[PDB]
Amino acid sequence: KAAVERSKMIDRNLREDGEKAAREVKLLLLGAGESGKSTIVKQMKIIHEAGYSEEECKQYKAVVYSNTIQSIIAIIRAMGRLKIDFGDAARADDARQLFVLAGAAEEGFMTAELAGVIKRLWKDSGVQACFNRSREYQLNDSAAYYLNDLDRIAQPNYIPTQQDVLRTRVKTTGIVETHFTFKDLHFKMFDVGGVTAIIFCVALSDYDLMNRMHESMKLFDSICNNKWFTDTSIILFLNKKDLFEEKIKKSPLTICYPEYAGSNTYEEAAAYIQCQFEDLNKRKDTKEIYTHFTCATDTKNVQFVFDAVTDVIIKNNLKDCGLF
Ligand SMILES: Nc1nc2c(ncn2[C@@H]2O[C@H](COP(=O)(O)OP(=O)(O)O)[C@@H](O)[C@H]2O)c(=O)[nH]1
Ligand SMILES: [Mg+2]
Repeated sequence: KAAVERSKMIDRNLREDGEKAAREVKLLLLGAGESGKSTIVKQMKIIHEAGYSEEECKQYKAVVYSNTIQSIIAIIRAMGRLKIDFGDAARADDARQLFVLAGAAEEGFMTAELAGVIKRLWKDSGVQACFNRSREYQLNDSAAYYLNDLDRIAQPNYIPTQQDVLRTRVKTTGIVETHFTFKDLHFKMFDVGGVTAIIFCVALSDYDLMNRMHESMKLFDSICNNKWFTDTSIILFLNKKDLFEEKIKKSPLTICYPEYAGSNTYEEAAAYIQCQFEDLNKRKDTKEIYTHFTCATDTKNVQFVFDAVTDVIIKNNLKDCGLF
């Protein structure tokens, strides 16, 4: 039906070489910090261009190291604040050596010695107990990913994989613009860090950490209901569904929504959140919100969701997309 929709247009006929003209789509990426905006951008390069070559991935190695060192130090420092002891008291020396090694370098690095110290600390029961209470302090979301894969990351000849790259946390400053072609549509994607359609990202896992989820709702409320976006397709990405899935097992939605009375399961809890956001639409009869549960780090899921998102654009906004 999208193909049929496109086929009705007659504007290329008005241009001398219309069949060679580029139909443009301006896409804005919005959402609170750390909600996954920049990961969506990487997935576009991976899916619609080449993405990350081994040479490109090599440039992210010290970032992978930096992220790994920050995660462990965060957990170790939290133990102090939360009064949690080491499972085996021999680790207290490793905790100190962690600070000695990190305190003597300027940027991320990895040595056999450092790798040894981190692996022993990570495997400790008191450290694991502190990890399981991460909702109480600031800890990188990719902490377990890198930490559990230390052995591979620690090898002298390590070359970061695409997943290693997608998992990195690199704060964005300034507005970042990316161009890619999908289904013959020329997308100009803006990651407003620091309009045909808008993709609003939400970190579902921020619910049990004003409350973060509520601040995200506040931002979506204003964005979604803004007059400038009256003719823009509003897409909602309820992201980090993989992390939310593991969290909802032991953490209750009531921490975020006290009035929530449904069962504390993935199905009911996720459904509740979607309804909370879509209900902010003050024009439920004139505007439709397009919601997708995503895992921005999963290339396959993002390719699927973006395919669906593109069909909505073709069916809803093609007439407002110019030829260049
Ligand atoms: N597990 C998991 N991590 C994610 C997901 N989306 C993003 N991340 C990670 O969360 C962090 C922040 O994402 P990022 O794209 O930097 O957020 P931004 O601040 O919105 O640009 C990065 O370490 C990502 O790798 C997701 O769906 N699942
Ligand atoms: Mg970013």
